[PDB]
Amino acid sequence: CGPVTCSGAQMCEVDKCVCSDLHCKVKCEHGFKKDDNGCEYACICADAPQ
Amino acid sequence: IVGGYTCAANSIPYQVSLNSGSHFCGGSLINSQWVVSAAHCYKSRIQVRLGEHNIDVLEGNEQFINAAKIITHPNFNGNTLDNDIMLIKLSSPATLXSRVATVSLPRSCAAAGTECLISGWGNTKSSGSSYPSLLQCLKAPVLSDSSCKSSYPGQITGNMICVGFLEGGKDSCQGDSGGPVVCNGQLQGIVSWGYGCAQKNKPGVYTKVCNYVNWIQQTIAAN
Ligand SMILES: [Ca+2]
Repeated sequence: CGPVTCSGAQMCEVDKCVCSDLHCKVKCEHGFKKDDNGCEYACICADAPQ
Repeated sequence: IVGGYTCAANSIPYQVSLNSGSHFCGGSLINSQWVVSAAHCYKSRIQVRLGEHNIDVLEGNEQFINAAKIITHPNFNGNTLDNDIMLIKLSSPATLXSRVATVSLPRSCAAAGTECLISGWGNTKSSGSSYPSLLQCLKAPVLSDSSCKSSYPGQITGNMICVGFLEGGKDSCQGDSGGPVVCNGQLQGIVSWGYGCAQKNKPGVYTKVCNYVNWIQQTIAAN
């Protein structure tokens, strides 16, 4: 993504790596997962918490 | 279901609850032995709960049956949620009545503007968090493919339809996945994804069931 590289659940916006607000409507026992960056993966719950 | 109302007693017989310790997704009974749900609800172990109104109180009408066959669509894409549909066969046929009944499959695809009925036990808040004991209901129209794509640039496929309000306020939410979007007595949509819930210009995206009628009928015939 431009001068940078997006990881995990991150979404590329021209030249910056923000992430998603996109989520499936599953009910996550402990919410959705965060990755290295802290952003939430679209459709993956946290088996254990965060 | 954000901005809805508590469904009446025997108004949504075809609604089911997928449980894997607790409620995590919804579904539809289309036949005494098959349930339809979203593929992203897939788990190797699933117990189907039928005839539910209050998921926290045992009212006597419930039926707990376990999934025998769990078949997700062959071309399901976990990153785009394309082809987000799933078939579940009950290890035992469900007893049909008032509390438990089936829903019909799309004879034809629903046209924009059609008033549909969405239902589920998902969060009833677009910002806070509040899961209801009683099955919620909501009436929302099918949106044109154009506006659906204007809201979700480069993310809406041919197997997706937006049903809801571009004005926000009412929409399906986390916990409503796999649930029914009934229009005219036919299962037209399956709760899938979207940006948060009830956001202005961000209606919920549902799987376009009418594009899967053939796949469904074939799979049931083979299994
Ligand atoms: Ca109950």
